[PDB]
Amino acid sequence: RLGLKQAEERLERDHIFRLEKRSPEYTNCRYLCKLCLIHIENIQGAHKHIKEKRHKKNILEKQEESELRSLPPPSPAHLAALSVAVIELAKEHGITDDDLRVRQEIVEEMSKVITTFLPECSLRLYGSSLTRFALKSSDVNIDIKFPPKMNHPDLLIKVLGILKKNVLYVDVESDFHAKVPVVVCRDRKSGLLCRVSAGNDMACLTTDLLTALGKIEPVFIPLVLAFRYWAKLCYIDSQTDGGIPSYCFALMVMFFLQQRKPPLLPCLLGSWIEGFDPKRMDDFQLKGIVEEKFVKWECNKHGKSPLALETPNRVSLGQLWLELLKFYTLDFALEEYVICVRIQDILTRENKNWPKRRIAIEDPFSVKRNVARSLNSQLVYEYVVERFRAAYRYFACPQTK
Amino acid sequence: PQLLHGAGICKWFNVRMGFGFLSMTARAGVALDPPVDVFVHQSKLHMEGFRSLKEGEAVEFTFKKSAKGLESIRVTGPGGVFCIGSERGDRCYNCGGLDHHAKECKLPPQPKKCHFCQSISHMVASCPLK
RNA sequence: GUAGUUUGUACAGUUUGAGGGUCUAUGAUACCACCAGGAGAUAACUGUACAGGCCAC
Ligand SMILES: [Zn+2]
Ligand SMILES: [Zn+2]
Ligand SMILES: [Zn+2]
Repeated sequence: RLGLKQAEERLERDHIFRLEKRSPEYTNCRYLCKLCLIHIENIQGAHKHIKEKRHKKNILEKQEESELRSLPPPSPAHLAALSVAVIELAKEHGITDDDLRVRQEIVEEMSKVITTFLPECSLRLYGSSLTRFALKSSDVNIDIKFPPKMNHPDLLIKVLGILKKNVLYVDVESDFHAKVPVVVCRDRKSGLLCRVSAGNDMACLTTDLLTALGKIEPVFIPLVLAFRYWAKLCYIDSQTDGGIPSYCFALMVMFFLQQRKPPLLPCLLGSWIEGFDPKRMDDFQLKGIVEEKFVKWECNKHGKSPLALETPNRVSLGQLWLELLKFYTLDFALEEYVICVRIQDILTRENKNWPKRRIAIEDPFSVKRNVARSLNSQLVYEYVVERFRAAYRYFACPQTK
Repeated sequence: PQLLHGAGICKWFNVRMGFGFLSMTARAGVALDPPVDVFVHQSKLHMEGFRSLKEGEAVEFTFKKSAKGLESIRVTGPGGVFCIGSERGDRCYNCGGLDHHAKECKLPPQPKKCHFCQSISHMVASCPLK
């Protein structure tokens, strides 16, 4: 009797979880695998599921994180080594404010080249570059302002051809088929890409938000630089290939600082708005950045919200880096929530009605759609979690010369 | 085919080095009385795989003349069948049974019986009777 | 809330590559013996869903 129960518990050791009373549609199944998130018919199905090939991927995939999770916390020498590594990443080839001077002048050169024959237009630096929330080899986000007596896809015809006859740059992709039609360029001084978008005001507002946070908090730049670089080496930052957007990585690390108690950034909505309700959070729509320490808001009444605290970081950067990797490898349950840095408590998928079997992330000035829908394949999802696993494996591992 | 056939019974057979001896009841289709000794070797054996005989099973063969007992050119079982080998596609991990596998043996699962002491505690490869 | 349209992915049976210390090796009496604790690895047909996803309501 009970020996058969202990042997089906030996099946449960390989992640088969039984039920006794079930939903009428779930009457078909006595078991479930929480790794595969798929209901399982019976004890024979459990015997099947211990052989089942996705579960074998799921078993090893789940067992992998326990190693890195057990890998040791940094010693003071290890802390110094981690800090030295991330600052030399940030400085030697990462885009600091000093390198941002070069990238801003590159954006100015793009403006010069394009507005040589589109003088009414104007090109605006924004995105991960301008924030200093950057990476070593990066693409500058450039935004065309244009008079609205013309169509921006039509205007991109007048944008592309100069670059298609340019003498300064390489990598001129005719990237009209992107969701925002752009023309791409590679500056050859920095050796790095450039992307010429237009009219993306909400991205520029989030850019000013993150730049204000970096003005308040220094670690901001170094930490995200590091994270982005890592994701790139790990090819997670390519949103077209089932990955996560870099903008979304920036908001991800902002959420990390927003939740790593004591949180080194302050949240945008709360009790200082007297009579605020998080259950009608959408009504409290934010507006433009004020003084690079505040963000505005307005509804149909309006005001501003603080982006600062009374003291900056006084904790070692390597500790911040290791716990930043620990946050989005082991702490933030990627599939259960939206990365929602509008609110201290995490906003769920069904709170914005989005599906669940991937990460969800929101734009700060547009909570309309998930900007993390690119993960859909569970194989690519397991690959991304495996890259995060390799991150928290190596960077928790001590070294030898 | 040859005229040099024969038949009889196995005297003995080593599996590992692959030779033995036979005692023959027939020679070239002619019956014999008393039986004669005739060799068997794995280079002479017709079977595939690890060619071996049960040490006493019935056989058929072909021969040629030899001093240390007759030498076989070919050896088979009776009627040309494959020889057995010394008589002593895997054990079902639900029950230990060779004849079935996982979905072939869908009975409710069992804990680890140590086969050396016949108790459900551990594994026979860790039991010190080895 | 329920469909017609196929994908990887579990898939259920079939057909399956190894049958798994497989491998092995002394030409005239020595083999067998003596270390397993692990739900058994791909391509094809077929039965359903996951969820990506086509045409609708
Ligand atoms: Zn499973
Ligand atoms: Zn069996
Ligand atoms: Zn024992």
